[PDB]
Amino acid sequence: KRQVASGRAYIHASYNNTIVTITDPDGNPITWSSGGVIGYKGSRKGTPYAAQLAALDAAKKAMAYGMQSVDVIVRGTGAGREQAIRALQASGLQVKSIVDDTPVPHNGCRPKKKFRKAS
Amino acid sequence: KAKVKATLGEFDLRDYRNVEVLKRFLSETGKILPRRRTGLSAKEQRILAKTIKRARILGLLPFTEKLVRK
Amino acid sequence: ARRRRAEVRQLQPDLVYGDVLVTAFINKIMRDGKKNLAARIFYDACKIIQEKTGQEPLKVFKQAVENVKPRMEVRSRRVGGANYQVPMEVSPRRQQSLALRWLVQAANQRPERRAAVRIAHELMDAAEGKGGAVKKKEDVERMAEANRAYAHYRW
RNA sequence: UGCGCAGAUACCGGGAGGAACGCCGAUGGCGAAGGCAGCCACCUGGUCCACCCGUGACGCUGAGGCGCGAAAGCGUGGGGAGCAAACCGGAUUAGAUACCCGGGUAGUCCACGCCCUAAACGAUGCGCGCUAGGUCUCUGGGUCUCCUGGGGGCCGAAGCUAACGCGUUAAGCGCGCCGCCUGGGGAGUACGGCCGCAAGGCUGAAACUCAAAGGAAUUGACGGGGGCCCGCACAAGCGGUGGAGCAUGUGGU
Ligand SMILES: [Mg+2]
Ligand SMILES: [Mg+2]
Ligand SMILES: [Mg+2]
Ligand SMILES: [Mg+2]
Repeated sequence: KRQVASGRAYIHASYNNTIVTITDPDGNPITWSSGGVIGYKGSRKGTPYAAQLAALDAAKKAMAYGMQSVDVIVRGTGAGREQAIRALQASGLQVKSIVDDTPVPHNGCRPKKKFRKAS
Repeated sequence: KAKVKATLGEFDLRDYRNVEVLKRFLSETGKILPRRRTGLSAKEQRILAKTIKRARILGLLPFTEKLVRK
Repeated sequence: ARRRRAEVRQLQPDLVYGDVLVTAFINKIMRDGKKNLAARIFYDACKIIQEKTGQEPLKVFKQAVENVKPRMEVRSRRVGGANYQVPMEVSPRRQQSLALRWLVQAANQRPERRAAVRIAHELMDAAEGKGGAVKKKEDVERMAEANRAYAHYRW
């Protein structure tokens, strides 16, 4: 199993679960983690702690492949967010850059009625 | 700080090619900057939105970018 | 305490070691307002830390107390849908009280048949760091930490 | 509930397809209304200004007629990504034919043809003349501190109004024309006529019954409305009742 020196950490925040995946410089997944992938299950997978834990754990698995540095790419809003970033930063595993990249339609499909409470 | 018109000298803002100028009227997310920041008049601001949109189709200015450091 | 933030009712220093923190302790031991018997007990207890160990009572007392102060605890919290035990730090006045409360309680739970012994052993066993006081200390610290997930409300 | 080791979620590349166009974006703009929002081209309507050139009252309104008329709906034929009545499940509940969750047909989109209704709202018909100002704003023009039009807002002279409000964008003062009302329930129901493939639309009563039905403001009381305060009200504590025996009072027998 190859040694990667650097690459991407993708953080996908949501109001229900934070998930983090780590890839080589062409975006191919090395490792990944999520709230559920640590112990939490149901409504705790969102909590900034859950996010932190997942985040840290993914980084440890990548450091196994000898990963030394990353560009972070964050997507979505949710509680675990700054906390998963704060984690990667403090996991040793060096944080080269950060970048929000949340998808947004330039007015695309009709959202589900829950999401037009702003009707 | 500055309004983007306070910066420049005179320019044709019907000119959908001059990316050197037109590029300054976009945010770092490549979004068309509001009047309050462009320092433009309602009328000019209208004309520009048009020229900017024409550039985008030729490939010269962006529809979007991503926020760096968040 | 709606209006003011209440003055911490000060205590006369001890008429022996000259320490507020002692009388504090003595007060907790006191029952039906019988401060006399209360005091006898705590002193007679310092005597069973000569007869038992080479150390100075006060130092043992201080150092046991310092051992039963919690650092964290779960303060309860309602939110419209469930109940949340939220861990916050512990302000030094509360530490003071929980410890001294706990000691006496831990101590009166012990087996030996006499006031001044129960106090004494507890005091020793907890400055070693193995009190039944210290149980209901690491438990609180643990109860926080297990609820470390909800520790992001803390109001 | 569901989906996932037939490898989902998250990530990178490629492709297919439908719908809607982020920022600009506004207190904005256009339209008679309904309504109109990526960008390009063609075809086409309305409107404003300036010049003061032409016609010479050629005007206003407008029963009936005709045409337009959101959404939902109907017919034939396409299309179908996301969303979603009905429906099928998971929940919650005293129950829950609901609100919350997972799915999902019609439908939403396009062609052609129907339906013709709405809190179709400015709840304010159209036109003209007259009656202080201030302020913000869109689009013109000039001699460009500002002035003169045309639109969009707020404040308010006079006056009006039950009041609240309106107040050169009148609900003012006046003329012209249209349309409508005449206590509430029965009832936009019945009968009849007309229209529609249908659903249904337009027009639209009576018997009987009530002494009310209403509008705006007032003082209270109230709110699972807001802001700010207090009390052993809760929290932080210490000791208790609730369990036992007896005393006492009461219920009941
Ligand atoms: Mg329709
Ligand atoms: Mg159809
Ligand atoms: Mg549903
Ligand atoms: Mg009807």
